[PDB]
Amino acid sequence: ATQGVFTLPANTRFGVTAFANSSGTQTVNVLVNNETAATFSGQSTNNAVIGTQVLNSGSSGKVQVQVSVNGRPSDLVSAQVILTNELNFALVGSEDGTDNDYNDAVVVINWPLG
Amino acid sequence: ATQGVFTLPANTRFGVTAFANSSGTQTVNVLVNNETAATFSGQSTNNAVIGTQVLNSGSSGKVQVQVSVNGRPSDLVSAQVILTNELNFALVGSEDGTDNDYNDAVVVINWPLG
Amino acid sequence: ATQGVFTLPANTRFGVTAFANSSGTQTVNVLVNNETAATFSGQSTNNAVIGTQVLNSGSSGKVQVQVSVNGRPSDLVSAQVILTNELNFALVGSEDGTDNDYNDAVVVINWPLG
Amino acid sequence: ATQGVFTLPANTRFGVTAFANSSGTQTVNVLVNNETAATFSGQSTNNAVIGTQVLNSGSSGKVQVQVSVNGRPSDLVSAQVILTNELNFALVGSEDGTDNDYNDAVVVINWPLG
Ligand SMILES: *C(=O)C[C@@H]1O[C@@H](C)[C@@H](O)[C@@H](O)[C@@H]1O
Ligand SMILES: [Ca+2]
Ligand SMILES: [Ca+2]
Ligand SMILES: [Ca+2]
Ligand SMILES: [Ca+2]
Ligand SMILES: [Ca+2]
Ligand SMILES: [Ca+2]
Ligand SMILES: [Ca+2]
Ligand SMILES: [Ca+2]
Repeated sequence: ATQGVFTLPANTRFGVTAFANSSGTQTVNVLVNNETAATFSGQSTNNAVIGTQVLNSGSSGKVQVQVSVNGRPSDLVSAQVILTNELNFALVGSEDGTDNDYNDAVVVINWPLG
Repeated sequence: ATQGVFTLPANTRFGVTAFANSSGTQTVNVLVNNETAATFSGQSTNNAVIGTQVLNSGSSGKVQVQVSVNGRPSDLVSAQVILTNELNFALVGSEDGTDNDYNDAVVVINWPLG
Repeated sequence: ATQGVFTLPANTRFGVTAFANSSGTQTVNVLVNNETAATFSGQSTNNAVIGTQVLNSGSSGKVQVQVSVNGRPSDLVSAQVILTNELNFALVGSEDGTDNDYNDAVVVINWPLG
Repeated sequence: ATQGVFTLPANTRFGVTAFANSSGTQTVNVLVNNETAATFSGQSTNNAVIGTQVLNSGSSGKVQVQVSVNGRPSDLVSAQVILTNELNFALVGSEDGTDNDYNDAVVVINWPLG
């Protein structure tokens, strides 16, 4: 199944943060309405924040996270969870190798902000 | 119900990161097996990272997040989500006022690391 | 009588540790030379350590502990005890309510260290 | 004279917390009714908390603290202090070598909890 795609409310600001747990350098692309809005690169085996920014969901509200390492797409896992019917997390894990810890790049989207 | 308390696998490194979205200065305390292990503080109304750090879950794996603003505890919502039986997120939202957006301090715990 | 004030030997490392046994969120201020040197906050009814720190007694050796819950100073009990003319504990109890168990925040200062 | 043994009220929750101040790894065993109830181990020269736990008095209320380093028992000092006839500290210092600072393992027992 498709992973890493989330439909946010239209024209809503959200935060996106990325963490790295791999010897390989993680590049994370966040696409808004099928166009790229932010790009994080970094290497870390200790969960360092390689990127975090605020973006707007736009007309569409379509948000997609992709994870490449050295030009190889990583296998993604994802889900959205909503607490008290109002606080939202869109969650992405990814695997770049064979150990299946799916933490090599971890991406957290949260809204609303402010 | 108790919120913000999570049982992790024993002696496991985990990441904890807090973002803020409130006029009020947020204070996040992270206790591991009933000893405070990390303390974040900051103020932001557009999701700034006010703290991030790697901790070990220790013998019993008990992690608790608490959020206060000027000595008053905020009301917490929480849940844990597990993807592909391997990647864990423990999620905390908090409300320090009356608007109930529960994003005033947002805390994300993730594991495994490395 | 004043409680929670102790005169340490000047320029001496000491440990300070706070426990909580209250439904109320405890805020422990530790002042050295009448300036706040450390602040702990936390909530527990099972004696969690809500803060621990190593500090220096400074020029004056004067250390003071203050406890409030939601801005209300608690009533303090204190004493100092010295074992084999060497081992020092400065002890603080505090009550934030009416049951007078004086365990709501418990603060223990010990020296020498090392 | 015997040190590190205290008669608590029967069937009473109490906290026990240990600090290390030595190059040697300290092992702290807490016996309730002559039976091992908790074991802490660790090494620090900066008063790090090597263990905290809540235990029960039991029928006897007999609590005893023992400290060993590399197998060899440390010499203990102890006293109990009661403030406002209600808040109890049972206090232990230990010496594992020659300098007689008696802080090599420091254990604080306090009650009541809650
Ligand atoms: C409640 O506000 C008062 C408070 O919490 C109780 C659980 C108990 O610990 C009591 O001693 C404390 O004052
Ligand atoms: Ca991997
Ligand atoms: Ca990894
Ligand atoms: Ca709010
Ligand atoms: Ca808010
Ligand atoms: Ca009380
Ligand atoms: Ca109490
Ligand atoms: Ca010694
Ligand atoms: Ca020592």
